[PDB]
Amino acid sequence: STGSATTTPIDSLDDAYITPVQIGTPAQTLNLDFDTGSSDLWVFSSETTASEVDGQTIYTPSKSTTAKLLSGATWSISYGDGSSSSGDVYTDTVSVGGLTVTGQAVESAKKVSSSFTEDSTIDGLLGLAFSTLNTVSPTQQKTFFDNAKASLDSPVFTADLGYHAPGTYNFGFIDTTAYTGSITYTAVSTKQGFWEWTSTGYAVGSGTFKSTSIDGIADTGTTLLYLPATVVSAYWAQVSGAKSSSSVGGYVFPCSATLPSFTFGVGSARIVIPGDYIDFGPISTGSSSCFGGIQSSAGIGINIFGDVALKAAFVVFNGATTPTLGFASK
Repeated sequence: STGSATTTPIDSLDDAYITPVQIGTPAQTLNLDFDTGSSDLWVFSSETTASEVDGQTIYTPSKSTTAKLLSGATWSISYGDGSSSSGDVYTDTVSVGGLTVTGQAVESAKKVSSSFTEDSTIDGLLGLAFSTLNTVSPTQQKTFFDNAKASLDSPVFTADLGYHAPGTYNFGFIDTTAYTGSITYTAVSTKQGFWEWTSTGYAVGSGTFKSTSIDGIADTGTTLLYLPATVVSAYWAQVSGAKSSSSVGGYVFPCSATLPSFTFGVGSARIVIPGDYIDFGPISTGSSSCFGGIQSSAGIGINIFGDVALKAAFVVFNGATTPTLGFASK
């Protein structure tokens, strides 16, 4: 089997991407944030504290003839951005772009943090990291991809995120028309539960490539590119007037600037992030100070190849017995 679904930016800055997901019978379609940095499929629901729902579409398991309470199971998650959610668990039928999993754990939110409530466009998350990170207790549950894998034509999914435009998540096949050149594959460590890999270096604009190992995670659920302070300083030094602002919480730059590209290495291959991908707009409405899309990972504890990086590539998440990651230009 295969699946193919369009993923759409939630706003003009590509702060996140939403993908429609069918849950239950009859189908209830929710727009979920596909997150290769976590492993829970959780949704706003009829059980979510009413004051914490503001415009989201909810899953109502009592209206689904295939929903079954997973007795005794609870979940609770906290994300790197400080947001969180928790609740109980149903199993139900879940379909993404024509690919159907029966008995998928659908984690129903009883509580969500303010960041989730305030974002009307995201109805929940669909985790695509390794199932070892799944938070369901006392019986850990499998991700949608893990459940689908054996049925897929090939045990892979691909992320093709757009810049200020829709893109695609495919399951079970590689669309050879979706990228240019070749796909370069690179080793993955699953020891922390993430799609963790090592970039071979970077360049700033038309500058020379610096060969250096950068361990990080491929994370579709993180907006920005978070890299070591040395790398980030070298990038922003090429933008007149750019500075790190402790008050704002990162590097800012004059909105009048033209940003240089940023290249990262994948083995001997190179992925170029155009300068415009690194512009996240005014820090506040009407400001001439703009927020940078490349930020320091210092104090995150890990480097994160988030959407800023991934959207410059066609990315293969290869879930074979020994997982790997593939990157192509597009």
